[PDB]
Amino acid sequence: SQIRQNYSTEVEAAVNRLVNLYLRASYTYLSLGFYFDRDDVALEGVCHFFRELAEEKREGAERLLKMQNQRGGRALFQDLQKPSQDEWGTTLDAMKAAIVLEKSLNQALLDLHALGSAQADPHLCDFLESHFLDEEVKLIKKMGDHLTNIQRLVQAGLGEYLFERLTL
Amino acid sequence: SQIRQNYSTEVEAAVNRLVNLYLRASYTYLSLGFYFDRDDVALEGVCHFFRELAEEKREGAERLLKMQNQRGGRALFQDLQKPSQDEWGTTLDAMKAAIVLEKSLNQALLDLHALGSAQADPHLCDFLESHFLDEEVKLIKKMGDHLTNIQRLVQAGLGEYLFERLTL
Amino acid sequence: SQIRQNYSTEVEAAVNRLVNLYLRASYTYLSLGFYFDRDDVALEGVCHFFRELAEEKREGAERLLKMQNQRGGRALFQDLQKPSQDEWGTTLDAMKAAIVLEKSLNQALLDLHALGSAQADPHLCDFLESHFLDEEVKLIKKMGDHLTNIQRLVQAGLGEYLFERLTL
Amino acid sequence: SQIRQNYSTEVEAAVNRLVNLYLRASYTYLSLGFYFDRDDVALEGVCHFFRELAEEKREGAERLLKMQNQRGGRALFQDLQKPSQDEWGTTLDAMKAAIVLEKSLNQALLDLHALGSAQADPHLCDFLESHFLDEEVKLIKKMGDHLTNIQRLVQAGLGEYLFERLTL
Amino acid sequence: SQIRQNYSTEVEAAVNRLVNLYLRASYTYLSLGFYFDRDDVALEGVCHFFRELAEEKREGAERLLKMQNQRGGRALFQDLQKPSQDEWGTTLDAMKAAIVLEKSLNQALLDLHALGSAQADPHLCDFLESHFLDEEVKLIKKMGDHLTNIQRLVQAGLGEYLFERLTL
Ligand SMILES: CCCCCCCCCCCCOS(=O)(=O)O
Ligand SMILES: CCCCCCCCCCCCOS(=O)(=O)O
Repeated sequence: SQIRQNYSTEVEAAVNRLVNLYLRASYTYLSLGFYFDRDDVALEGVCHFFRELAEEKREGAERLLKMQNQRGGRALFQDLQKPSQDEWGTTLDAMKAAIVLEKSLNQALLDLHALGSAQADPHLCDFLESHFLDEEVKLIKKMGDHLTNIQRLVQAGLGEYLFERLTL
Repeated sequence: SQIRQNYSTEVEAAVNRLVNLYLRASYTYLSLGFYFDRDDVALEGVCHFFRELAEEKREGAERLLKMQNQRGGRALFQDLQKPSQDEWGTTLDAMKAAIVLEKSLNQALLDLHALGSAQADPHLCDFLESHFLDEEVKLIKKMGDHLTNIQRLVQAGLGEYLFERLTL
Repeated sequence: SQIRQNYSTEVEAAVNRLVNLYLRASYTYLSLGFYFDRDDVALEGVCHFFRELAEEKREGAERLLKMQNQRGGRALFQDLQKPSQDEWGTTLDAMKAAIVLEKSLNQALLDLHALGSAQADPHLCDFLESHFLDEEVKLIKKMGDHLTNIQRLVQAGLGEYLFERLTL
Repeated sequence: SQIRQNYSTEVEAAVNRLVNLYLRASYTYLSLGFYFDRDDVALEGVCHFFRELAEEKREGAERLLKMQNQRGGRALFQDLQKPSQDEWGTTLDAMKAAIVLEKSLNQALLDLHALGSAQADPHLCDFLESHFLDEEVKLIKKMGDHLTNIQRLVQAGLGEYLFERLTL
Repeated sequence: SQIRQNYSTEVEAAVNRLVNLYLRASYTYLSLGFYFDRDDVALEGVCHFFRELAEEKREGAERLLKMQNQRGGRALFQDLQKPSQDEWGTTLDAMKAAIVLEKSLNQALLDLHALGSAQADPHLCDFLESHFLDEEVKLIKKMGDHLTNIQRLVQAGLGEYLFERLTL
């Protein structure tokens, strides 16, 4: 590419894998969101929480794709695997699966940052710090808070209703 | 009628029966609404939920009556039977009876649509789709959601209070 | 009822009968209104006059139902008989039937007031005076005025058109 | 056509015929409108009623033409026959001829819908329901109302003046 | 008195007794209100509910006093006995005592009305109907509603908190 400068093939490839990870995450949240929209689950605040995360993850993928092009790398898309579950259980189960998901994304961001540092790619480092690293830390903190409040509330049916009504 | 065109006697008659069904439903909701207004029941959000439905059902009847005249059919009114109950029990009992009621209305709409299709009456089909079919589906979904949340909340007294306060 | 005070069973029952009378009246006006909406009758001002009365009568029933609950009485609904006619003839015929109807309602209000006085129920008396007695007197006066103008106008077709156009 | 999908030659041709019918109708209303503008007829409200219908019918033709192109069909125009009359008599005569005209259009819409259903063309069905079927039913109802009021008014000269002044 | 007309000594005296009853009631509500303001009770919504009633009852006394002067009667004040309790227990206990109190006031209003009717004093009757009778009925209905919801909520501590938070 006429514009490519200091952009390793290793980072280029890892960025493509990270796009797949973010779209997979977006797909997982779409599934979570619509599960809580079922008439036999019916937790609107939980549905909205997860639908908003689906959107955030899709936007993360787009930011990575934009950056890939800015650096002269080439987007390569792969199949997107379906989410790990068809049904997501309680709000507690769902929030637990979500924090596991976010931790996996965070670890992928950290690995990518380590790769960038090894490749001496300061633009990539800045990119990850500016748009991802603190976003993830904040989100994981929030999910941790939610998990603590959910568990505090487990009269489990009553607790699930109240959390959705008064927190989400 | 000078204006009547492609409007079968079968549809005309079924429309009159459907008006009776909708007014009966409106009457049932009036009864439900005032039951929850009793000093010994006292659930204002439940009262309002049912009173609003009484109004919706009456408006459905008026829309059918207007349409009947538009097609050159003739409104024929019949006695309106009183609701199936004098007292409606808990919010749960009431919501259960309401979803049964809505399903019966929905089935009547579906039968009328099938009749219209058999009579090749596309204006009637459009009329039912535009003003009734999706309305019913949405309402039944909402009642299903409510039922799930109500059952989740059954400390039954506490649950009934909280649902009325925080959902209705 | 924990709140019931100075509210006789006789008044409670008569209030329930009066609700039935008001809903019957509302039903009668719904029928009148849609009759004048027929393409072969087509008197929009007459249709609107009666449709508005249907609404007023329904609201009267709701006021009675609200009052019943306020006093600790219990609403009991009964079958609603269909209106006395399927077709209502001329504006004159219709207005004549309407004033007969209103007189019957007025007489029921007067009987209820007499019952309340015999039961020494001053809250009921105030209720009837504030919300019904003068309303009826005013409405009956208006119908009387209309009847006089209608009869004055009977070239009967011309007269019916002009009354609907210039008065209603 | 590169875009044509599920659009039968039968429907394409019937749509072209329907365009001819709508333009013919527009032409008929133009003639009616200007007849009532004659100094020896002079009924401005009748003139305006028919001129507005001429415009509506032309717009119907344009909607059909637009739809034809959207589906990849090809507009084919044919000669437009002149209206059935040069002079249109009374408002009554004119309104009678208009309702006959609208019924013929309505029947053509119904036939086209039946053709679409036989050809399993759901886009065409939606198109007819959304833009034509209820429009026709409403218009025919209105003309029926007018006819009833006109006939009620037949002192025929006086009646024709009053209808034009107070209704149109 | 130069203005006194149709105002019996019996009514005059009963009006003075009723003023004492209303001020006693105001005093009782002042006590209730400040009890719920105690640091070891601490239910702000209950405190406010009763403090507002103290004000309403004082205003009732002033209206009676104004009316007494309007009729040419003479205000005579008597000692005001302290409330029946120093401490008022739970919200439930308090609301129960309040409805007993309101019923006693209502009965006094009814007795006064009966006296007025026996004395053929229509101004007094109008006065009681306009300013007191429906006010009492409404208040008693509300207290009945509250009692039902309170009892529904009795985890008694949790229930008392939730009622104060979500209803009062
Ligand atoms: C325009 C009034 C027509 C009423 C027709 C009479 C049927 C009564 C059915 C109950 C209506 C209950 O309606 S509601 O508005 O009170 O909920
Ligand atoms: C955009 C014009 C297309 C006209 C097509 C020519 C057909 C003429 C039919 C009369 C139109 C009468 O139309 S009107 O507007 O005068 O009432």
